[PDB]
Amino acid sequence: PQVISATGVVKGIDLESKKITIHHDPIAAVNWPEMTMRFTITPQTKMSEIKTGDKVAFNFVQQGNLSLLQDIKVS
Ligand SMILES: [Ag+]
Repeated sequence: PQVISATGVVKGIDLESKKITIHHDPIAAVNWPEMTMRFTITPQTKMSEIKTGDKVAFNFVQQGNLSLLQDIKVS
């Protein structure tokens, strides 16, 4: 779209199911308060090495009921 930047903390990562759970700060761009959400990852998501408990900066777009990561790095 409509790429949306957020920050948060990694709560869980699963490269098998292709999900990363992030506790993120509010996102006024889409009227989300503080929440823990599953973000979808693809072979195309630009990744740095991130671990559970890491503080992260990330970009994502929305399409379907999926929130799809375009990249993610450690903050
Ligand atoms: Ag959310």
